[PDB]
Amino acid sequence: ATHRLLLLGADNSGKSTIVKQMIFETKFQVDKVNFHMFDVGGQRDERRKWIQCFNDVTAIIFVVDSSDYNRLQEALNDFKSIWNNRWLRTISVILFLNKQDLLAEKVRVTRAKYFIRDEFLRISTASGDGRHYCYPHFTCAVDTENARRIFNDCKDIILQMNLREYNLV
Amino acid sequence: QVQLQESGGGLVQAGGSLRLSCAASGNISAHWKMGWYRQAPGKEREFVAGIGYANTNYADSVKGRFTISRDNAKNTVYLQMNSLKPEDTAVYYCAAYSYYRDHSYWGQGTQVTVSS
Amino acid sequence: SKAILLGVILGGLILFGVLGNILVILSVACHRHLHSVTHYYIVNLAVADLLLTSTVLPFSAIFEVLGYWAFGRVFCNIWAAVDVLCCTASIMGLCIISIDRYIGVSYPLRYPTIVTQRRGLMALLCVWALSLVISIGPLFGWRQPAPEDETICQINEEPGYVLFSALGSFYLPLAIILVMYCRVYVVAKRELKFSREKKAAKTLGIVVGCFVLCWLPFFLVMPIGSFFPDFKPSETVFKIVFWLGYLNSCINPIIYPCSSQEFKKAFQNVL
Ligand SMILES: CC(C)CCC[C@@H](C)[C@H]1CC[C@H]2[C@@H]3CC=C4C[C@@H](OC(=O)CCC(=O)O)CC[C@]4(C)[C@H]3CC[C@]12C
Ligand SMILES: Cc1cc(C(C)(C)C)c(O)c(C)c1CC1=NCCN1
Repeated sequence: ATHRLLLLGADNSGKSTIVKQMIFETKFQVDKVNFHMFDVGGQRDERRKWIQCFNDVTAIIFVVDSSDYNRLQEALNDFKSIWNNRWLRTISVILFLNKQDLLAEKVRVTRAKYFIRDEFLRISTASGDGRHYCYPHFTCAVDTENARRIFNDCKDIILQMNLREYNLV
Repeated sequence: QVQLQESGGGLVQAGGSLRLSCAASGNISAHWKMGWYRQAPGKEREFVAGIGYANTNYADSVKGRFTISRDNAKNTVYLQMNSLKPEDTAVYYCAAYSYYRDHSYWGQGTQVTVSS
Repeated sequence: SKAILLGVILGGLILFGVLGNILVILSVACHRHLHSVTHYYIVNLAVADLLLTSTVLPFSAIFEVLGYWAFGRVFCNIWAAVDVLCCTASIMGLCIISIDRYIGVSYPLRYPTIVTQRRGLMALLCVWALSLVISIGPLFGWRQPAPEDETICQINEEPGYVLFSALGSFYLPLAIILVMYCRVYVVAKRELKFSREKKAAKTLGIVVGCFVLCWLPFFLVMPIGSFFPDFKPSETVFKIVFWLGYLNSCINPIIYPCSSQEFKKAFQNVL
C-alpha cells in the first residue's frame, strides 16, 4: 500500500511546486494509497545515490520545464540517459512537461505543445520493447490535479505488471 | 426394475442340508455382484456369501461349509448350506448390489431354522 | 492381459500428477522470494491435488484394475471421504484463485489492503471446512444402508446429497469462475487490438475449458442420472466421467504455475 517513487528532472522545472503546491523526502496520499517520493535533485548533478532510491522503485517522475529552450537539449539528453540505461531498468517514467501556462504566453495551441512531447516520446520509443511504459502529461503550476495523474499512472503500471504476471499479455 | 424373490428355505435338523435359491424377474448386469445375507432376530444383517465377476466372497464363520453359485442365464443365485449348525437360525435375504455405485436391490427374506 | 496395460497407463498418470504437484510445492518451499497470498493460493491447490494423486488415486487404480475392493470397509470409508474432500478442495481452490485474480486486476493499488495475509488464510480455512463438511456428509447421516460386503466400495448417491453437494461444490464455483474470468477478460483488452484479445482469450479459454471439460461431465451425469429414471447411462461412460475429474488434478500443474512468470522461472529451475 506504500509505493516508492523517484523524483528526477532538471532544476527550475517546478519540482518544488509539484512537491509543495499539489535526497529529500515527500509523502502524499491519494485514495488511501500512500506514495513516497525520493527527491534526488538535478539528475547527473548532485545526490545521485541510486543504491537506495532506485531499489524496487515503482516509477520515475521526470519533470521538464516546457518554457525554456536553452536547456531543453539538456533535459532531452537527461531523459535519454535515464530512460535507456542509468541503472534504472524496467522502471516506467511518468513525464511532466511542466509550466504549460508559461509556454502559451511565449508562443494554434496544439502544435505549440505537442512537438515537445513528441521529442520525449521519440526518445521513449527506442528502448521500450514492452518492458516499461512512459506516461507524458501537460502540467502547469495552476493545476494541482497531478496527484490524480500519478495515482492513475501507478495504477496502470501495476495493472500491466499483474497482466504480465498472469500470462494475459 | 428387478424384483428378487428367494425361496428354498424351511426347517432343517442340526447337521442337515439346505439349498436356497434367489430368482430375479428381470435383468441384472454381469458387472454386478449377487449375494446372500443373513439377519438373526436381535442382531443386524451380516454378509454371508457373494459371487460376481471379480471375486467370490464368504464370511469366515460359514467359509468351509457354504457354497454360493450363480446361473447368469436364468439370473438366479443358489446357496448350498451343508452341515447346518444351530446358530444359522435367521432370515436370509438375497441382494443384487453393485461394486462401485449405490445400487442395491433387496429380496423379501426367507426364514431358515436349525434345531436339535 | 489388458489389466497390466490399463494399470500401467493409470500409474503413469499417477506418477505424472504426483511429480507435478510436488514440483509446484518445491518451487515455493525452496525459493523464499515467493511469499505472497497469490502464491499460497497455488500452493494449497497443489497440496489438494497432491493429496488426491498420492493418497486416493493409487487405490482408485487398484480398484479399477482388480474389479473389487481388496482392503477393509473402514479403508473404503476413509478413501471415499478423502476422495470427496480432496476433489472439493481442489475445485474451491480454483474458485479462490479466480476471485484473487479478479480483485487483483480490478484493484491493482488497493490489493494489499483488500487481500491481506489474514483474509487469504481465512479463505483457505473456509474452503477446506466446507470441503470437509461435504465429505463427512454420509459418514453419520446422509447414507442409505449400504451392503455389508467388504469387497465392494460404493459411493454415496442419495438424491438430495448428490443434488445439494453438486450445486454447492460445482455449480456455484462454476458461476463464480465464469463471472470473475469474464470480467478479467474484459479488463485484459485494455478497458494492436488483435494481438491482445487473442492472447487473453486463449489464456483464459484453456483455463476455464480444462476445468469444464474435466468436471462438467461428472457433475452433469451424477445429478441427472440420480433424478431422472429414464436416463440411465452405460458403465463405460461413468468410469470415463469419473476419471476425468481425477485427470484435472494432473492437468492443474501444467496450467497454473505456467500462468505466472515467477513460477515459470522457478518451475524450470527446480526440475
Ligand atoms: C462457492 C462457495 C461454496 C465458495 C465461495 C468462496 C468462499 C468460501 C469465500 C469467498 C469470499 C470469502 C470471504 C471474503 C472476506 C472475508 C474476510 C474476513 O471478513 C471479516 O469479517 C474480517 C474483518 C474485516 O474484514 O474487517 C473473514 C473471511 C471472509 C468473510 C471470507 C470467508 C470465505 C469466503 C466466503
Ligand atoms: C465420489 C464423489 C462424489 C461426489 C458427489 C456428487 C456424490 C457428492 C463428489 O462431489 C465428488 C467430488 C466425488 C469425488 C470424485 N468425482 C470424480 C473423481 N473423484
